[PDB]
Amino acid sequence: NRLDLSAYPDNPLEVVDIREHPSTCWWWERTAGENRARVRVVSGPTIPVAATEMNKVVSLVKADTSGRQADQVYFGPDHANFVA
Amino acid sequence: ISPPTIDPGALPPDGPPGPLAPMKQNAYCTEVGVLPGTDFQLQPKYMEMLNLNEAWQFGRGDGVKVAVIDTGVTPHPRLPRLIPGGDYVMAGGDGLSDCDAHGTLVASMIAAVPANGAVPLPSVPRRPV
Amino acid sequence: PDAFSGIAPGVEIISIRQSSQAFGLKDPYTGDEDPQTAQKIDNVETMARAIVHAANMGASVINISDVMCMSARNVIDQRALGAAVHYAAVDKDAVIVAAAGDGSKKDCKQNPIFDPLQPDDPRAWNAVTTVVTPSWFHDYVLTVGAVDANGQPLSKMSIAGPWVSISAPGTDVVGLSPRDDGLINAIDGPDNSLLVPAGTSFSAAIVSGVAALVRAKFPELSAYQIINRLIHTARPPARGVDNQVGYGVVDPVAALTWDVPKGPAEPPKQLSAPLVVPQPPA
Repeated sequence: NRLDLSAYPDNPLEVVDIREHPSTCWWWERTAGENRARVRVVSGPTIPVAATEMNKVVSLVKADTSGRQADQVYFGPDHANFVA
Repeated sequence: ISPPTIDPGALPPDGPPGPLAPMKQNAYCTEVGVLPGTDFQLQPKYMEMLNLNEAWQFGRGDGVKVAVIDTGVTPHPRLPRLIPGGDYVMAGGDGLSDCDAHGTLVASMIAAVPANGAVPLPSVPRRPV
Repeated sequence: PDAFSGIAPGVEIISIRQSSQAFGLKDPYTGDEDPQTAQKIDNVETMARAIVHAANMGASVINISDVMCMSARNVIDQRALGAAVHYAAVDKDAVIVAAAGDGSKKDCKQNPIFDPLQPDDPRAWNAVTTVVTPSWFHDYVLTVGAVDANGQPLSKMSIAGPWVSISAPGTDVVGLSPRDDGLINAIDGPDNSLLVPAGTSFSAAIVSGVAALVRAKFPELSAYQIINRLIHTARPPARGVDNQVGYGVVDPVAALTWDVPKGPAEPPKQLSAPLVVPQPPA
């Protein structure tokens, strides 16, 4: 045993059609009292926000043109105000 | 107190290392030891922040030369790529001995090689103190 | 059998001995100048020589974990040291890392922080009471402050000057043993007491390792660009910039993979935008 071969998948890829799913997100979550933080990737036809709440997304001003400041913000249920 | 200003014409000329005036040793080199109850089989707590297990995927930094201007370094079988650069405190010194015990911690904390089933080099020609 | 290992096991290190407390002058008379100030001028001159020498040896990263504390009054002329730093930083493209200096040394005193009553200078240069050299040359040298293993700043042990630019851990130090073949954790103090080492001199070592890895992956970047890559990826303090820790805590994986802009930091032109009021109904 002298080669890795761990990078390649065991079967051909199920490439998702970007024409159908033009939205993708990186998701991070931690439960209080746990030693590990979970990371997952999501895709879909639209942002993962309820259809009824889609109207109350907040549109930010964008003074910083360097491309490292978001355009929109949404505070769903169980959000947090005081953060470390 | 404004920030520093510089005149590039004043840099000192190059030449072999040596003190400005003759010097002699005044004290005995400091001793070292281990605190009660430590266990070297657990990683140091400071390595958790750096996440080195993931950072090393791109390589271990092969081919980079780091200069340690300090109190010198003492050779050890875990530092297989040490080069003597010179001494400004004592004439005729290689800059390859550590009387203050400070230089070997800084140097070994950067380049010390991990453990292995056999030592890389079994030789030990180390000079006395 | 042993979990310890260096930050960059592949590097090659050059050792130079430039300072030590075990040696002294064997003609103590020094004339017109006081024996205590006479020693500082000798250290400044000898320090400049060591930096020039290390650069001509071809080193790409220079680590300085021994720094000199000096009063704001009675400051010594740095002319020779200033020119040596410029030569090594620009004409030889070396990256210079220096420790912020510990509060346990002979002459180091705590500096004042930012004052909300005078927004003229966000770093409060005018309030400086003590200088740390060569860390002083913030345009060419990267100064590292210290934080504990949890991330809280060691307010009682590091000098909070305006030159402080980044920080890294500085506790629970471990390393190879001199005069032996094993590991160590403490040193014999003046008394029989077993003293444990800590401070910025070790934090400067961690950053010296990370800098070596980064400019192994991006060999095309110049010294000035490598510093900006480390600064922009650090995790910031509650004020965005603070004399206690500089821009923040170092973050290795980030520096090695994020797409940091190649130009230096620039502020936005203007913050306001027009309000799009709806059209009224007839």
